[PDB]
Amino acid sequence: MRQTFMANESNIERKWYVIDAEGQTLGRLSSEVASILRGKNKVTYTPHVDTGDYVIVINASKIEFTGNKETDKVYYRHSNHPGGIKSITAGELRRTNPERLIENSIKGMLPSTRLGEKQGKKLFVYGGAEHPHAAQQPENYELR
Amino acid sequence: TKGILGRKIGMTQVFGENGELIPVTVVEAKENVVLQKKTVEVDGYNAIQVGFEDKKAYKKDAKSNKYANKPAEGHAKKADAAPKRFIREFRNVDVDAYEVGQEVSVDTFVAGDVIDVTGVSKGKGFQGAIKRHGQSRGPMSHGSHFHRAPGSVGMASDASRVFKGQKMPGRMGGNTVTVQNLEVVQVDTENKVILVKGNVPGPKKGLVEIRTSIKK
Amino acid sequence: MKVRPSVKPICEKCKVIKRKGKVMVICENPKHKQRQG
Amino acid sequence: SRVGKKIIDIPSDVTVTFDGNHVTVKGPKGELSRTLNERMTFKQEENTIEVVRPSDSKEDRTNHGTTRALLNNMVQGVSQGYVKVLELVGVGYRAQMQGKDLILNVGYSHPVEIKAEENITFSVEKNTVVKVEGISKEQVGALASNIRSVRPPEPYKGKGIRYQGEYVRRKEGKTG
RNA sequence: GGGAUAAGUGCUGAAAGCAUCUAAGCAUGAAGCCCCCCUCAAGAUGAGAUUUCCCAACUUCGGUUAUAAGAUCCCUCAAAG
RNA sequence: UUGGCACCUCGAUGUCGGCUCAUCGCAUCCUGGGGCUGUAGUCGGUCCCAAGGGUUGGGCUGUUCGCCCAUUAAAGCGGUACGCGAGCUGGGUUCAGAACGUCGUGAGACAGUUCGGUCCCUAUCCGUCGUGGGCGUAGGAAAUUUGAGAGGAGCUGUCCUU
Ligand SMILES: [Mg+2]
Ligand SMILES: [Mg+2]
Ligand SMILES: [Mg+2]
Ligand SMILES: [Mg+2]
Ligand SMILES: [Mg+2]
Ligand SMILES: [Mg+2]
Ligand SMILES: [Mg+2]
Ligand SMILES: [Mg+2]
Ligand SMILES: [Mg+2]
Ligand SMILES: [Mg+2]
Ligand SMILES: [Mg+2]
Ligand SMILES: [Mg+2]
Ligand SMILES: [Zn+2]
Repeated sequence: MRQTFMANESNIERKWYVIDAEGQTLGRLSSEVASILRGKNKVTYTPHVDTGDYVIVINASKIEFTGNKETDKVYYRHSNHPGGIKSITAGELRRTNPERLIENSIKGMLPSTRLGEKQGKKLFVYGGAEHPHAAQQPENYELR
Repeated sequence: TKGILGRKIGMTQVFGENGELIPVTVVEAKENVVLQKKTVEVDGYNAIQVGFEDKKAYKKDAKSNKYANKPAEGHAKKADAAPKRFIREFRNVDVDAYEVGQEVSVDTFVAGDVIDVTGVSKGKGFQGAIKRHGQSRGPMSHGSHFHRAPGSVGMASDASRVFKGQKMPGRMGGNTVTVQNLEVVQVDTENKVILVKGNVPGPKKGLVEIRTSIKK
Repeated sequence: MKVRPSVKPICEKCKVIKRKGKVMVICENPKHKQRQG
Repeated sequence: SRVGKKIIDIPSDVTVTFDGNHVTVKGPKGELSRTLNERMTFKQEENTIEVVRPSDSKEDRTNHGTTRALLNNMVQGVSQGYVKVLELVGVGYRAQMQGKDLILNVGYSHPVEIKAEENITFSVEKNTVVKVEGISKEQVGALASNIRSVRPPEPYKGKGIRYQGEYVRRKEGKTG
């Protein structure tokens, strides 16, 4: 007998969290945040709807790497023009655009679906300790 | 660092102090007024907005761009100026040296100033690869059926496509163009004209923007 | 500089060192400078 | 690490004070402050200091030796200072003082100016013996190295700027 | 011209009492990298910013309405096509 | 590269060279930076970093190559269906004519030669170069704009002085 609960927009409640990147490892913080954004931490998780929460990440500039990733991890992109490869190292990207670093790391751990795009749009990253979302009343979230 | 707006009148020549022939462009740069002052605090960057060439006042049943509409009239009246035909910002100037409503006379530039001139190049319409991109023709004889064609657009199975940036026929000219390191030959304050050494982009009557040259 | 997979002393004054992950020989004799590669 | 174990002797005129890792040594000639390895402990005696490492790991031994050497260098720099002497070889190769800056004429079509830095003093003798004096051994070495690299010694006649005790390999320039 | 680098060149420096450009630390170093220069660019759906303009009646009181600012149709044209 | 194999294609995947248009790699020809030298200087030799840009007209030959004339800072080496024939050519090569040498009794034949000898196609899709309309960007409008991104550019001689 079919009895499995299905979340839908009428009964989904999305909260706002704040997570501090300071002293955290890029990938491990990223995987946890991605779980939160997808709603894998809710007993009402329903794959065809977004049951996830909004996440604000602060102190993106204080994320840390192990090994020599700061100089040796290279992000490549292509402009779709011949010879159009451009690269930037992980350390330089942390220096110049830490928000983008965190965002790409997290979004690479979300499915490439319309729903995954929408869920990734609930992510907000800030290099410093302040965010403009006091109006959303976010709760601190402790990793792990 | 200075800036002004003018119309291209045409080309002529002047004889220099040693009798050398100096080709010049005549730029009429009357009726330049500082309409707005943009600042880092309000707008996020510093610049002066200059309006050039008074147009007619707003009227009820206006049908052309000759008459200022109400938004433009309000914007200009805030500076206490008549409405203007062309409006451009200069970021290269010291904003503190200008007041809104100020006149910008051709006398701001002096003979010998090195300047950059920006304009819209003359339009050519739809043009082929030889004219638009300066390519070579094929043979005109020896059995040729390739004269003005653009040539091969790719290779083969690798890459089974044409790459972006391939040069092909299309509209030519009408581009923003900056010519750097021209020189102010003369300033005629009675006629409100600047003689610029050489030639500058665009048709006659086209808007030209003169700035202190960026490279030094 | 001698750049070669085989880096080793050429004379008794040659000194094997390691810099930036590379085996090298430094010596009073400039001919004997070697970097592995 | 014998260097790490070795104790630093403090002259009576030199005072060493620690603020966690960061340390500062004052003496007759000046003050030198720097941040030492955070995992190293310091036994501060009235007249001497000793450096202690926590373990016998490779990193601990290396950092112990270098920390002891650096602190001893700070002490000796405040006490006696450090000096490096270069000399100029070649006809017309001369040096002189443009106040505090050093201007060198060494076979170039232009003179070369070396601007003085804080805590460093240049002195020219006989127009051909330059000396750099300071409290920082590292800074003295760096500035002397810059002076020498302006034109280092060439092998066919030895001309150029050398450290006074430096041995310059010589070569026979011309043969039939 | 600036910033960071390559091969290098060094300073200080231990592991390893010496030595050592390297481990910590500090310099310097290419037409190359990132800028500086020129052009496009907010469909940058993350759709940004500034200045100015317009602003009421009627309503089953959700909403509508033609009008406003404005822009077009149509017409005379060219520096544009 | 010369091959080996015979796996796609024989209800067709056009084949050498040239022209037009390039694009990429670096194992670098020049220009930039270095180490060693049996580097006096001017020159060189050899190796390392470096792919930004640049890297010529002619004589002969179908030629590619190659030799030669004259230059240049230099006259790089390769991949892209030995790039590119629904972009061009058609000299060679691979139809039918004819001929020479040669082989064959002969009909004929020859990576032997010679002279002659039909190169079709109105672009549907992606791709590419231009140029418009719709809606969105939580009121409707006119101007001025930031710059996330993207593209362009990037080469070098000689002489004078020191
Ligand atoms: Mg024809
Ligand atoms: Mg393909
Ligand atoms: Mg060998
Ligand atoms: Mg078989
Ligand atoms: Mg078929
Ligand atoms: Mg290479
Ligand atoms: Mg190159
Ligand atoms: Mg081919
Ligand atoms: Mg084809
Ligand atoms: Mg033929
Ligand atoms: Mg045959
Ligand atoms: Mg015939
Ligand atoms: Zn040796």
